[PDB]
Amino acid sequence: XCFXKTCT
Ligand SMILES: O=C([O-])C(=O)[O-]
Repeated sequence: XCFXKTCT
């Protein structure tokens, strides 16, 4: 999904 200030 997403993490911190990035999403994948
Ligand atoms: O958890 C995740 O998928 C990431 O940090 O990209």
